[PDB]
Amino acid sequence: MIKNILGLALGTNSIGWALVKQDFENKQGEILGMGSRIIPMSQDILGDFGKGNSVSQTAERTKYRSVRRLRERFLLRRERLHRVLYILNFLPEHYASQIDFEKRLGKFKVETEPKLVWKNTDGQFSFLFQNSFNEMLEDFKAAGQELKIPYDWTIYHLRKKAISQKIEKEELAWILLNFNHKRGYYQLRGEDFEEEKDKTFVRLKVDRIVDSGENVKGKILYDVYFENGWKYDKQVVKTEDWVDRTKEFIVSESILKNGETKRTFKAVDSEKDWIAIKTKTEQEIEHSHKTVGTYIYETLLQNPKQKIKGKLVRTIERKFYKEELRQILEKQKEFHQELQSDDLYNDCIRELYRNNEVHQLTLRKKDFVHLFMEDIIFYQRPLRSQKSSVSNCTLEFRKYKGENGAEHTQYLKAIPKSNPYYQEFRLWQWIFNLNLYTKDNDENVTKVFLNTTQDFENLFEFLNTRKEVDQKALLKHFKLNEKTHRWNFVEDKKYPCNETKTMISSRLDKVENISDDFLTRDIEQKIWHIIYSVNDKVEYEKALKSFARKHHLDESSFFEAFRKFPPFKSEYGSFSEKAIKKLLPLMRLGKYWNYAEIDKYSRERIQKIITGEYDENIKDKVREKSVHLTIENDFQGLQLWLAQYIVYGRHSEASMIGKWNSANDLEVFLKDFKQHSLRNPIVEQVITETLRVVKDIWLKYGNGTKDFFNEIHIELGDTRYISKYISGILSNIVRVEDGSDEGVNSKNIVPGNGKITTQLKQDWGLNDVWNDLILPRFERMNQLTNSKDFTAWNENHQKFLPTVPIEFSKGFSKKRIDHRHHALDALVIACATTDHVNLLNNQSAKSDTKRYDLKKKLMKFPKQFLKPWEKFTVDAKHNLESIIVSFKQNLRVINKATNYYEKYVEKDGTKNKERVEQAGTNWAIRKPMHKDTVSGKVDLPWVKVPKGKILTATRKSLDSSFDLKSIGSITDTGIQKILKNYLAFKDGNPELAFSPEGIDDLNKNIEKYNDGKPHQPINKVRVFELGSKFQVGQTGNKKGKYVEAAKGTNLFFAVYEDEKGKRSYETIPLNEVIERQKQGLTSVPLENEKGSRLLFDLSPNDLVYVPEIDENIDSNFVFSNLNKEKISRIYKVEKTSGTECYFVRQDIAYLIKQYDAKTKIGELESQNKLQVTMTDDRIRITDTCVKINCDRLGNINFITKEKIKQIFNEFR
Amino acid sequence: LDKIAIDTNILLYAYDNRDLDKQDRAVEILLKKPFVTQLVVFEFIKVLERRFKMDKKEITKLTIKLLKEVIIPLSLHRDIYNYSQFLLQRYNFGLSDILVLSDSILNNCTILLSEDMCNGMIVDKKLKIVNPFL
DNA sequence: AGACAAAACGACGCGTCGTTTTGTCTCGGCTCCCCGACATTCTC
Ligand SMILES: [Mg+2]
Repeated sequence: MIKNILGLALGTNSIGWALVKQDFENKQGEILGMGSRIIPMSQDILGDFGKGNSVSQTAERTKYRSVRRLRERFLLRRERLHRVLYILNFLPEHYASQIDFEKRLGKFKVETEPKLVWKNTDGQFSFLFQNSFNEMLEDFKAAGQELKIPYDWTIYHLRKKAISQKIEKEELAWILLNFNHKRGYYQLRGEDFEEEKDKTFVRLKVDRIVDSGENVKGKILYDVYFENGWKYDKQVVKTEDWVDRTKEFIVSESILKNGETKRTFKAVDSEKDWIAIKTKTEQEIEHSHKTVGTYIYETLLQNPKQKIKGKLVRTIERKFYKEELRQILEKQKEFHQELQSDDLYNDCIRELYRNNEVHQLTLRKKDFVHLFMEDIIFYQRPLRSQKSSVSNCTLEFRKYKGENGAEHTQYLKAIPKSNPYYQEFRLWQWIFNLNLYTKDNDENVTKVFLNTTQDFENLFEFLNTRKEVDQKALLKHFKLNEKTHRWNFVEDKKYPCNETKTMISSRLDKVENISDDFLTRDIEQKIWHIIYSVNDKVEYEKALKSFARKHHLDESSFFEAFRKFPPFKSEYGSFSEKAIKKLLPLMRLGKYWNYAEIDKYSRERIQKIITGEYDENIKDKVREKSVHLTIENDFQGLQLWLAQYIVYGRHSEASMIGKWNSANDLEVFLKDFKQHSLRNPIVEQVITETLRVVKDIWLKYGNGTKDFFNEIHIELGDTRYISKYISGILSNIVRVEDGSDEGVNSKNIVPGNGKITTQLKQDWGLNDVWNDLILPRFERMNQLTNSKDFTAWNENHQKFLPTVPIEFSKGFSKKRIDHRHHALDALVIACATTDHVNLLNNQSAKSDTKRYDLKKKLMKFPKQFLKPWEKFTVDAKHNLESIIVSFKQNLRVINKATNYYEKYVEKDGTKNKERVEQAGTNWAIRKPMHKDTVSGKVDLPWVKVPKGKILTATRKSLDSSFDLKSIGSITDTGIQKILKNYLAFKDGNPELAFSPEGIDDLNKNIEKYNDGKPHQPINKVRVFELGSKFQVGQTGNKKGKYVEAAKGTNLFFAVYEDEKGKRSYETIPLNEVIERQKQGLTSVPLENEKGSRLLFDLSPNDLVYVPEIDENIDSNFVFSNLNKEKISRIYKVEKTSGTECYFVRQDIAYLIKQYDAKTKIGELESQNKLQVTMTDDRIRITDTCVKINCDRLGNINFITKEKIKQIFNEFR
Repeated sequence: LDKIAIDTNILLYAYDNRDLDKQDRAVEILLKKPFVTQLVVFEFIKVLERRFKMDKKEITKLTIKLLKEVIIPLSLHRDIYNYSQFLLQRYNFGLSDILVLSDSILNNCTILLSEDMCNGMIVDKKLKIVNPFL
């Protein structure tokens, strides 16, 4: 009669758990436990995952990893360039002096930043290439622009000069490094598209719009004409923005089968779309008919104020850089003998690949050009193999014994669907699946046209020659037509018909000059393996030519036949090749069927079936179904189901049902759970924490014994993903092994719905206990706003009801503003029996009498529900006003990470490339160390700086938000003067003054506002701020980068006390936390500089008790008699800064009204969190709070005598 | 620039006679006002009471005199125990030696002096051990 | 009367509790693996 009930309510980040011990029959019962577990993440994620925008920190970590990896690969390229050029004796003496070539191969010596051209002598810097500089000045003078130009402009003059003249070796090394800097866009696959590939960015003018007579939506659509004689493919309605409008389009032209250009159009905007910019710059480079370096040099000659980097050339095809570098190297090659000395070439090859003699042998046949271009600079690695991530066959396994003496199973990767084996399998499955019907009588016309084996033989031979069939072709195969018959499948749908073999047949037909028998099983499977394995252009054409050589076919039309084969779609079947190959013989019929091709085991099972003898591997259902399989010849035309069983002896996947016996099974299941095994991280975290919580409640309340949970009720209240998964997982514990409970979920698992819970909460007065509990918050807001609009009196109940004004009722719910609503939901779910859910889900009775018994058993006389026990409501009050909310914490600062790297190791007298593990210790920081924006330190005489703070300046765009106060915050005084003059000139209106047009006007007339003095244009200015910014690092130039602490990284707040008694506070930032945890110490120092002993540390989501003003809590403890006044004085930390700590009462989830700077009102002021209590005393929490510790079930943990014994009982 | 710490050995060789050279080098080492731990003074007291059977009054007078004039005591760092456990994983030393190195390190000492404890061995790449009598 | 102890003056001057307001790295191309849901056929 007594039943233990676990009710669970599942939210986005909330688990509401309740455990109750019920006698419904005797109208008794009591709550044993209730609680709510909360996983903190900001409401940004809550509003984002509904729509989806990179909602994963894993993705952000991956993005940072990829950016870093690209950075080190650029570094490695430059590094190999240093090594090779130093071998070639090309780097200058002053430069190469400061690169290590012995221990750090090619790296700069530490704390040095050399530049290739700027030679430093006695603290002065001088240019190195004076003659080329003078030549470029002569070129500019011939162009007649100026005579004062930057020295570092010489690179483009040299790049133009390298095309057709001799330059010194140092400039060539400089040019090579510059090319390494700027590589260009490039797609790995390539696969050059349609030969025209028009894709031409053009600017066209609309001439006229003739009303096309296409009256659509009460308006006749117009066509568009262009000066070149072209018509816009689409029509237009808006006349005003299309007449004589200089529009720029991206257009694609394709030569149609008729012999005319099938031209397309696509509106695109320059300087705003990446494709348009890329195409326009590419066309400007080509139309100039010269290398991009010379194009840049000419554009800099004509407009010497041109911004190259990021403005003129942003992104161009890698082919441009490749051709330019090739021309440079080849034309420098005939002048420099160092580029022909094969001694030096072998020296470089040995230096770069000393441990790879194969690669040396390869590149000994090349020259310097191939090494520099194809190997060092433009070397792009291929994509990593995802083959190891391919799924596994569910039937075929393999077992082997390792070095540990255990017997573990490898797996068989599934078959690619493009494999002809799986093609023939799908075709056979369909052929057994096909059945014809007539249109007239809708009768089963089968068994007349396809009854004998010859008919199916002809059907299969017919289906082999095509790739995909329709209604028409399948009907016409049998001479039937549309008007009388239907084929039981979707009438207008096409179904796969072995595309692989048929398309191979077409390509082998086009080559000709061969006998019409070269296409067999062996050849088809081979060429499929070649065309599937080698997905790389040059390798693929090699393989095709080699196939055309080995097999006696001409390699003049066959490669043309197969060079433009569209690659296979990435998809794999449910089974592996071994399983499919084993299964194929049984689905065979007629001539393609034979008993000889069936393996030993399946033939033995066939003999056992036909004989009728008794085997343990054969079930009664088998002979029940295989009664017609009297003779071995009956093993023809067997479908997937029968053949699958006969091969593997299992009636498909019958599942394992399973039964967990103790908490050990659950905890093992939790230990073996794999990351990223579900839809998204949110539901995975929810499920994992739910499993942890149920394990904890099992241990605490039933001590892991068998069948302690009589029943589990589950509910959620997008999120539907966990509705079935959690029920399936938890079915193991409340299942019954007697055989009555069989199915996907245990019959004890009883999901509900919102209707039941809301009808209950209304009918139980639970809404009343809830609003009585929440009313004091609304009373506080009423007294804060000095109104009476937040509480509404009622006479039907004669009390004040919570309410909100309509202007603050944007998205209000009374229920979502607390955390123990989850506990309410769990409790109401738990007490809802299967009778309740059946009654409220199948209220339609068809007869009053049949469901009247449930009414009398459950309804009060159908008005309200009768109490599970008389004390239910007040007991619920007592329970819910006595709940601690437990908040999960993420204080990961450092953790261990293992690094594996390929390297050549000497074993058994041979160098072998194997994977080495990193030596020494190396930690991984698990928090973003600081913010992305980087500022530089400045010293301003006209600003007074307080001690302990510094001035940091960052560049910002001069825009409309620059008013007088902000204009006074630019570090430049002359810029301040000019901007003041301009702002005064525009009547003190930055919006008109600092519009882009206004910025242009100021730039054109800079004399008018600089007191007549000349000055360079202004678009960005360095604004300075006064505060506390710390250096990013200490090496090189990282000591000049000043940043701010990242969001959510002030994780520890130290509270110390001095001998007399005052409390001192400190906010300890993540840096010294990092090196303290690295030195094995505690996160926070245990004493401050004054020597005050540390009371304790606070972290976000911590819990403290704030005692009354009269209580003296010094050595209280005694945290078992937590009554309601004690529990209402529990505050959770929210954030921390300086010496300030902000708290929110632990039972608050959402503030009824947030803070808006206009009305200047809020539940907890501006910060939405208070440094003090909400109650009338308004006492600083940090001066009297005492830290506490709760478990997952929210039970306080404190020192006891058993604990003090066990501390060193464990060590004894 | 360096912060010199010392161990019980230097004081013990300073006090004894039969090792005139050791006593000498110890007394010059005390001239540079080398820093000391509170531990090192504690084992100094213990060894004077056990090995040398000196009475309590004279022992306390001598330790007060030395702490006032010759050696400079260093505060007992509160992280001495966690940090001593840190070196326990990587270093093979008696636990008292691990504590003396822990408190020397946590007080920004760079060089420690003693006969024992693996001459010339750098501890956590921040402290060195030098046998000075050699 | 002497000469020490400390209160008083100064403009100056910088710190300090309590709250509010402000600022916070951005976009492009693809490839290939896995999973989820929803439709049809087929076996049990
Ligand atoms: Mg010792």
